[PDB]
Amino acid sequence: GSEGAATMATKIDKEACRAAYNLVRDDGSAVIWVTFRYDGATIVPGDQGADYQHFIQQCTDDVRLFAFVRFTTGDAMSKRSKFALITWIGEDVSGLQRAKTGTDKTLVKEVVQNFAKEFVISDRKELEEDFIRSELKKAGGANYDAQSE
Repeated sequence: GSEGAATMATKIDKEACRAAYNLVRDDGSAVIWVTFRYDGATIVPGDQGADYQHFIQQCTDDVRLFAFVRFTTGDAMSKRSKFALITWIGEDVSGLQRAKTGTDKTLVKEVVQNFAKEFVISDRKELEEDFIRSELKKAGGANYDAQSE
Protein backbone atom coordinates (compact mmCIF):
# COMPACT_ATOMS: atom_id res chain seq x y z
CA GLY A 1 0.00 0.00 0.00
CA SER A 2 1.34 3.38 1.08
CA GLU A 3 0.17 4.62 -2.32
CA GLY A 4 -1.49 8.03 -2.24
CA ALA A 5 -1.15 11.48 -3.78
CA ALA A 6 -3.06 14.71 -4.40
CA THR A 7 -4.28 15.27 -7.96
CA MET A 8 -7.25 16.72 -9.84
CA ALA A 9 -7.50 13.41 -11.70
CA THR A 10 -9.42 10.25 -10.80
CA LYS A 11 -10.50 6.96 -12.38
CA ILE A 12 -12.45 3.79 -11.60
CA ASP A 13 -11.67 0.09 -12.01
CA LYS A 14 -15.05 -0.45 -13.67
CA GLU A 15 -13.76 -3.94 -14.45
CA ALA A 16 -12.98 -4.79 -10.82
CA CYS A 17 -15.88 -2.64 -9.61
CA ARG A 18 -18.62 -4.30 -11.66
CA ALA A 19 -17.45 -7.60 -10.17
CA ALA A 20 -17.95 -6.40 -6.60
CA TYR A 21 -21.23 -4.67 -7.43
CA ASN A 22 -22.34 -8.05 -8.77
CA LEU A 23 -21.08 -10.32 -5.99
CA VAL A 24 -23.81 -8.57 -4.00
CA ARG A 25 -26.37 -7.78 -6.70
CA ASP A 26 -26.52 -11.49 -7.54
CA ASP A 27 -29.07 -13.74 -5.83
CA GLY A 28 -26.54 -15.33 -3.49
CA SER A 29 -22.90 -14.90 -4.49
CA ALA A 30 -21.91 -15.32 -0.84
CA VAL A 31 -21.80 -11.53 -0.48
CA ILE A 32 -24.28 -8.90 0.68
CA TRP A 33 -21.98 -5.89 1.08
CA VAL A 34 -18.92 -4.48 -0.67
CA THR A 35 -16.60 -1.50 -0.20
CA PHE A 36 -14.76 0.48 -2.87
CA ARG A 37 -11.60 2.26 -1.70
CA TYR A 38 -8.89 4.07 -3.65
CA ASP A 39 -5.57 2.46 -4.57
CA GLY A 40 -3.92 5.55 -6.03
CA ALA A 41 -6.11 7.91 -8.04
CA THR A 42 -8.31 4.97 -9.03
CA ILE A 43 -11.36 3.56 -7.27
CA VAL A 44 -11.01 -0.18 -6.65
CA PRO A 45 -13.05 -2.82 -4.78
CA GLY A 46 -11.79 -2.76 -1.21
CA ASP A 47 -13.34 -5.18 1.26
CA GLN A 48 -16.13 -7.68 0.59
CA GLY A 49 -18.23 -10.17 2.53
CA ALA A 50 -21.67 -11.29 3.70
CA ASP A 51 -21.14 -10.23 7.31
CA TYR A 52 -22.24 -6.60 7.62
CA GLN A 53 -20.20 -6.52 10.83
CA HIS A 54 -17.10 -7.06 8.70
CA PHE A 55 -17.82 -3.98 6.59
CA ILE A 56 -18.30 -1.59 9.50
CA GLN A 57 -14.97 -2.85 10.84
CA GLN A 58 -13.35 -1.24 7.80
CA CYS A 59 -14.92 2.22 7.91
CA THR A 60 -13.05 4.47 10.33
CA ASP A 61 -12.18 8.13 10.91
CA ASP A 62 -8.91 7.37 9.13
CA VAL A 63 -10.40 6.11 5.86
CA ARG A 64 -13.10 6.90 3.30
CA LEU A 65 -14.81 4.84 0.60
CA PHE A 66 -18.13 3.64 -0.80
CA ALA A 67 -20.04 0.62 0.50
CA PHE A 68 -22.60 -1.15 -1.70
CA VAL A 69 -24.94 -3.18 0.50
CA ARG A 70 -28.02 -5.16 -0.52
CA PHE A 71 -31.31 -4.68 1.33
CA THR A 72 -34.35 -6.86 0.70
CA THR A 73 -37.20 -4.35 0.49
CA GLY A 74 -39.46 -6.36 -1.80
CA ASP A 75 -42.28 -7.71 0.35
CA ALA A 76 -45.20 -6.02 -1.40
CA MET A 77 -45.16 -7.08 -5.06
CA SER A 78 -41.72 -8.31 -6.13
CA LYS A 79 -38.82 -9.55 -4.00
CA ARG A 80 -36.19 -7.46 -5.77
CA SER A 81 -33.64 -5.36 -3.88
CA LYS A 82 -32.79 -1.65 -3.94
CA PHE A 83 -29.37 -1.69 -2.28
CA ALA A 84 -27.60 1.57 -1.42
CA LEU A 85 -24.17 3.09 -2.04
CA ILE A 86 -22.97 3.82 1.50
CA THR A 87 -20.36 6.55 1.02
CA TRP A 88 -18.14 6.44 4.10
CA ILE A 89 -15.82 9.34 4.94
CA GLY A 90 -13.68 9.34 8.06
CA GLU A 91 -14.70 12.18 10.37
CA ASP A 92 -10.99 12.92 10.73
CA VAL A 93 -9.91 12.95 7.09
CA SER A 94 -8.96 16.30 5.55
CA GLY A 95 -11.84 18.42 4.31
CA LEU A 96 -10.67 17.84 0.75
CA GLN A 97 -11.03 14.06 0.90
CA ARG A 98 -14.60 14.74 2.01
CA ALA A 99 -15.15 17.37 -0.67
CA LYS A 100 -13.65 15.05 -3.28
CA THR A 101 -14.73 11.55 -2.24
CA GLY A 102 -18.25 12.84 -2.81
CA THR A 103 -17.51 14.14 -6.30
CA ASP A 104 -15.82 10.91 -7.36
CA LYS A 105 -19.22 9.35 -6.65
CA THR A 106 -20.16 9.94 -10.29
CA LEU A 107 -17.55 7.30 -11.12
CA VAL A 108 -18.73 4.59 -8.73
CA LYS A 109 -22.31 5.27 -9.83
CA GLU A 110 -21.38 4.40 -13.42
CA VAL A 111 -21.42 0.77 -12.29
CA VAL A 112 -24.05 1.08 -9.55
CA GLN A 113 -27.28 2.28 -11.15
CA ASN A 114 -29.81 -0.41 -10.22
CA PHE A 115 -29.27 0.43 -6.55
CA ALA A 116 -31.45 2.96 -4.74
CA LYS A 117 -29.25 5.87 -3.65
CA GLU A 118 -25.86 6.75 -2.16
CA PHE A 119 -25.76 7.16 1.62
CA VAL A 120 -23.04 9.61 2.65
CA ILE A 121 -22.18 8.74 6.25
CA SER A 122 -19.39 10.20 8.38
CA ASP A 123 -20.17 8.61 11.74
CA ARG A 124 -20.12 4.84 12.28
CA LYS A 125 -23.12 5.31 14.58
CA GLU A 126 -24.98 5.81 11.30
CA LEU A 127 -23.35 2.92 9.45
CA GLU A 128 -25.62 0.64 11.49
CA GLU A 129 -27.28 -1.43 8.76
CA ASP A 130 -30.38 -0.95 10.92
CA PHE A 131 -30.43 2.79 10.23
CA ILE A 132 -29.74 2.22 6.54
CA ARG A 133 -32.77 -0.03 6.07
CA SER A 134 -35.15 2.56 7.53
CA GLU A 135 -33.95 4.89 4.78
CA LEU A 136 -34.73 2.40 2.01
CA LYS A 137 -38.02 1.51 3.72
CA LYS A 138 -39.21 4.94 2.61
CA ALA A 139 -36.76 5.66 -0.21
CA GLY A 140 -38.44 9.05 -0.46
CA GLY A 141 -37.10 12.59 -0.55
CA ALA A 142 -34.06 14.02 -2.32
CA ASN A 143 -31.58 16.83 -1.69
CA TYR A 144 -31.39 18.41 -5.14
CA ASP A 145 -29.97 21.36 -3.20
CA ALA A 146 -26.88 23.20 -4.43
CA GLN A 147 -25.41 26.57 -5.40
CA SER A 148 -23.70 27.76 -8.58
CA GLU A 149 -21.55 30.13 -6.51
